[PDB]
Amino acid sequence: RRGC
Amino acid sequence: PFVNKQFNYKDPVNGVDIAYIKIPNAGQMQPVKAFKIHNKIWVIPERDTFTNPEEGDLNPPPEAKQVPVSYYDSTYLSTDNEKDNYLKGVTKLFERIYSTDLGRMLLTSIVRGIPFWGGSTIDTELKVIDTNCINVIQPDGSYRSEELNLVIIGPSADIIQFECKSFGHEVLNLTRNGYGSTQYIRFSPDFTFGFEESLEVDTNPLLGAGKFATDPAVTLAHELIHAGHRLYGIAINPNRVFKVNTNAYYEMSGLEVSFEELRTFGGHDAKFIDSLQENEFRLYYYNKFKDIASTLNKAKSIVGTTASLQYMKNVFKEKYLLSEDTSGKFSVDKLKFDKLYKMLTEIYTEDNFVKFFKVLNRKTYLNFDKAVFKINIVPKVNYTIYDGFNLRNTNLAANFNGQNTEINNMNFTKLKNFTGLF
Ligand code: NA
Ligand SMILES: [Zn+2]
Repeated sequence: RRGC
Repeated sequence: PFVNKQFNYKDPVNGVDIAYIKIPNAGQMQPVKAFKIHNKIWVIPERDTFTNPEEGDLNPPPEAKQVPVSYYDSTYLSTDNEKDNYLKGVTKLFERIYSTDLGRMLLTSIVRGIPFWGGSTIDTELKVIDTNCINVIQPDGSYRSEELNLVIIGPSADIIQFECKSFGHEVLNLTRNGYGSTQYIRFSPDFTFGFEESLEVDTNPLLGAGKFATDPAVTLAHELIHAGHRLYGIAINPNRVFKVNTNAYYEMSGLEVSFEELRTFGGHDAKFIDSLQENEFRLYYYNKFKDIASTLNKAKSIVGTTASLQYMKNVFKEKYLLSEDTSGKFSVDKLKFDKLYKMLTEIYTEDNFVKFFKVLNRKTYLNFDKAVFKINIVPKVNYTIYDGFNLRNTNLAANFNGQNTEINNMNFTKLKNFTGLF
């Protein structure tokens, strides 16, 4: 996942 | 090439590598057209409304309720032309990844990482777990079960929420018990993220418009790294997080980042995981591998007829790099385990892929996205296997000019700004  | 065939979405189904399939989502679904691009790896050019029957609505919720970093478009990937471009884009990224030694190493580990056959109730028989398979419609219209390791599928409602998804087990935690499970990566090669060249700006939620574009190959590689951890069942429990204390903006909001994400990014981010806990995890998975070795020792018979008992026991001997004594029992060698564990967790990282691709990229996972761009990497005049956006022998070859959205503006259309919305 990419995140913020 | 990693993908020996240049598939076209409209190519007729053959029931082998181009076929209508159904996935084991424990629910009902109409078959979807899929393409097998490499041994154990399939691509489904559809929005993912299947792996999670509760996320089958692509329609954008009310404008009033929709978090910061997200992008909705219920129509994306609904036409044959889009699916054709999606297939070609995903294929191109696999080739870009495979063209590097690191990518070749990672993809090889992924193909060898067949999910463990631990779906039997009797410890004397080896049986496959059906959720690590897909049902392929054969030419005669009948379904046949095929084991696979990886599926690349389009995103669900939130187009930019890329992630690895896999079917769980009633009792076994397949991604954390060494077994492994088929990985479904929600991903799109048709969009990318904008970041900033200055660290102080990139890690600040109030600054930057997203001057540079992330190379989609890195984004896919990031997900493939997670897939690698999960296929070997060594993913870190998402509850194990780092209470970010190195970014005032993360801190003021008490944001936490999982160790699994820090490990995957690598570089200095990986250092936020203390030695004490790293040792804990390492020992935990070493023991899990030990259990797999013992389960294989007790296996006296095999269920099905897709392979011989000797073949499957050897398949996992190679996957887990187990040792075999005079008698014929398997055991886990400390050196070999540490080498494999280290390869999957420290060699395969986002930071290392950046070094191999020679691209500009976020310097840390602990930043703030600036924007999302629409792109098209299929045309060679836009993106290549060898150089990504920074095409050699052109004005885009140096200084990451190809990723510079201001210089190479014809290759990026900003769809949404995230800055100021956190
Ligand atoms: Na966030
Ligand atoms: Zn991630």
